[PDB]
Amino acid sequence: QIPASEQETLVRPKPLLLKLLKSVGAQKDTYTMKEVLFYLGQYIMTKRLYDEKQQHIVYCSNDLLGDLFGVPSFSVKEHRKIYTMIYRNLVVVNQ
Ligand SMILES: CN1C(=O)C(Cc2ccc(Cl)cc2)=C(c2c[nH]c3cc(Cl)ccc23)[C@@]1(O)Cc1ccc(Cl)cc1
Repeated sequence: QIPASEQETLVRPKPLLLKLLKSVGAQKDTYTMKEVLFYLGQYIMTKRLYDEKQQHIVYCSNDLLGDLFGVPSFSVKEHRKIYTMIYRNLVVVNQ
């Protein structure tokens, strides 16, 4: 899974990921990973990216999320893969 310490990592989304988060009502510039995942959840649900037949799949090929993450789809069960994709779109804030 993902260690608790790592969920609490402080991060500053780069401009395009920040715009995506703000488009679903995020207000800040600095987040924990846990908060980033919250707003991605909202984004995904709002843009209706979940596959109808296989609900664990986010089909993001035709969406900005697919451009940022660099994949046509991902499974919500693949946490480490997701954290890897997110990290490419942010800067980690020391301590
Ligand atoms: C379908 N969902 C989940 O499986 C988890 C848990 C999850 C997902 C990805 C990773 Cl890397 C880790 C954990 C969710 C949520 C994640 N955080 C939340 C907070 C609230 Cl308050 C509600 C749902 C969720 C969510 O509800 C929504 C979701 C959030 C982020 C991503 Cl990338 C995909 C889906």
